[PDB]
Amino acid sequence: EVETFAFQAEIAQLMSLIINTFYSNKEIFLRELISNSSDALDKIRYESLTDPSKLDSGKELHINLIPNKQDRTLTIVDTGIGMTKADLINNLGTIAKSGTKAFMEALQAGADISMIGQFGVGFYSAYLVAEKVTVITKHNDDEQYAWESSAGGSFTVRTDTGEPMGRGTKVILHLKEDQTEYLEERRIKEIVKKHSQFIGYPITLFVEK
Ligand SMILES: CC1(C)C(=O)Nc2ccc(Br)cc21
Repeated sequence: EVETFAFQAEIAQLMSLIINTFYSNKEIFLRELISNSSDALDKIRYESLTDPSKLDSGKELHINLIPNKQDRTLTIVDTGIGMTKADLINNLGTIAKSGTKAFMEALQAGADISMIGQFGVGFYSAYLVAEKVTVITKHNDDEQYAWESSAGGSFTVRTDTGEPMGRGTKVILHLKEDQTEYLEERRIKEIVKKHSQFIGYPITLFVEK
């Protein structure tokens, strides 16, 4: 059972700008997704300070980066607070309508795409490098769901029958053919060191056979 939704017009416009604008500094997508994971880990940590049972779904707070050259995917896994189905539908827990408005005003006022995270819509920078994005998520108060979009104005949501997650979010980037450098270990390491050196959770870069 798969539900198909239209993006709000402003979000579809944001996605088309990210996909169509000539902009060489694509590597910032990874900083933005790691920052989002850190924010989600902060949220479950704060909740756990007054209710330790919030971590019954997993005590470890971490970020894993998993490249797969055979599938041409880069997956960012975190054990943060996760998202409910309602969160997924509501622009993956963001205030994307107002954030997009502020971002596009900044772009015509000097700013560049790399500042996207300052407007709360950094997730969508995934489309700098991915032709399709799948988001698997599990929040303590809901079931496990899969969100997916190849842009083009729509996204899908379905209950996820895949591997149970416990709690958190997996962002699966199905990379564009010409963006496979982001599967190479030395390139990922360079980006993490350059942009994510102060993230307060362990970031483990998995290696491949
Ligand atoms: C914003 C979004 C979708 C992301 O890009 N990464 C991540 C991690 C945890 C949660 Br909850 C939500 C997210």
